[PDB]
Amino acid sequence: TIPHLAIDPFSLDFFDDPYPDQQTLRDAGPVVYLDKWNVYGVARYAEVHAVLNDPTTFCSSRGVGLSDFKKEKPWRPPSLILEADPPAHTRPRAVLSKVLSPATMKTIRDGFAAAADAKVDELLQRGCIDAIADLAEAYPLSVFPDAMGLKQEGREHLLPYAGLVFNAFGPPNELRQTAIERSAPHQAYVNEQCQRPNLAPGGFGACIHAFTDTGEITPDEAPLLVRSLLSAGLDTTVNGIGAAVYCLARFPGELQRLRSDPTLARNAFEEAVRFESPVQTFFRTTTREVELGGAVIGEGEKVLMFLGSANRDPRRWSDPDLYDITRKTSGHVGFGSGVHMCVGQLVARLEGEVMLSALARKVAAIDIDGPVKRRFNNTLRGLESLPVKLTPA
Ligand code: HEM
Ligand SMILES: O=C(O)c1ccc(C(=O)c2ccccc2)cc1
Ligand SMILES: [Cl-]
Ligand SMILES: [Mg+2]
Ligand SMILES: [Mg+2]
Repeated sequence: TIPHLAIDPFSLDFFDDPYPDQQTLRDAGPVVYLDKWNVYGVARYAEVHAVLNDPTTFCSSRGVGLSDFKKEKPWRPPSLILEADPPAHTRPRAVLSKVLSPATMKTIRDGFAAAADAKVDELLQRGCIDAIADLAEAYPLSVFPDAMGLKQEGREHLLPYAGLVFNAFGPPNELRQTAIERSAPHQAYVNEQCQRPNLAPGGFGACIHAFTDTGEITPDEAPLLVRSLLSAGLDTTVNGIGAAVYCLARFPGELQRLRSDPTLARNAFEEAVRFESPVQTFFRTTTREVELGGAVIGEGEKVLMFLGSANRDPRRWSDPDLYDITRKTSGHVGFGSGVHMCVGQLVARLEGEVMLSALARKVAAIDIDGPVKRRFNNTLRGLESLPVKLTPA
């Protein structure tokens, strides 16, 4: 009843151009079986959304990578938020919600916006730049480590650590094995910075530790919650901002609409998250036998959710393969959905909005003018290099 497919959604050929295979995954049925990895796959919008909103059956506490924590040892201690189900999830989630709250955004917005404006002006003085190294990476590196309260020493480990984290949710392919092997120096740096003495008062990390006084988290939970922000809060934004710039470079008509109304910046960023889906996939594990789209899945099975596919499903989206900065984006699953929906979404949107606002006000054209290179990761979609010429407004 369930179709069996040989598509490897973690192969380099798939990463290089996933769209035909994602349509094959959607059109084969609401649920497929991926023989390459012995997992179920769910690629249409409706079923992806339903699974994400059914946490008592499609759980996170057995891991959201391929590995099942009831069968294998996790490569690092489990995340107290990502890899937990309610009720254990709830209080750690509340702490990160408050640390990354609407009220907190007020305290960082001026500096985040000023840094974005300055970066765009700096890049305009160069003209021809690499929108990854010089923009998508440089901007978050200039604001997020400081907002976390990290010391200066060791920050070179942050992007390597995040790449490792995101590769490690994948299957045990070469990308994963290479990432985990000799990763101890990156782990040691991150784990050290999670300790309270290393985090500047007033930053996100110190604020997490301050919540240990309230009874929401114990002192020994705080370092792992700092670890969550250092795992999930940098490389995601690099790929989100890179996605938005790549969209504006390829759709000049949409750049022109953004220039004419810079208040579209926030939705232009949200649409880039839908369109590229910088976080492509994650897993759940069934806690019981369950029917999904007519297919019966046994207990203890891994289920792979294709967020990028759901975000392009023609059953749900008109003109899904068009980047449209005025699209009604609500309901896209690029930040997930339900109880685990990205707790950092306000930080992500703040960074994306202020960068696109700076581009909207300062740049007249974005032209690809060198070889584009894709970056491969088991979970993240994005570019390694994006040479562009920026023309000033
Ligand atoms: C464009 C940028 C981002 C994207 C696309 C993104 C995507 C996601 C997705 C899809 C999830 C859900 C995972 C699941 O359901 O298993 C998630 C969760 C999470 N994200 Fe983000 N994220 C982004 C930025 C950030 C930032 C900036 C932070 C922190 C500063 C952050 C921290 C987290 C955390 C801690 C979780 C776990 C939440 C929970 O399990 O309750 N993310 N993110
Ligand atoms: O708590 C953490 O360490 C953590 C939290 C969230 C993420 C994340 O966005 C993500 C994880 C797995 C798959 C797709 C996205 C990764 C790590
Ligand atoms: Cl670690
Ligand atoms: Mg260890
Ligand atoms: Mg010291």
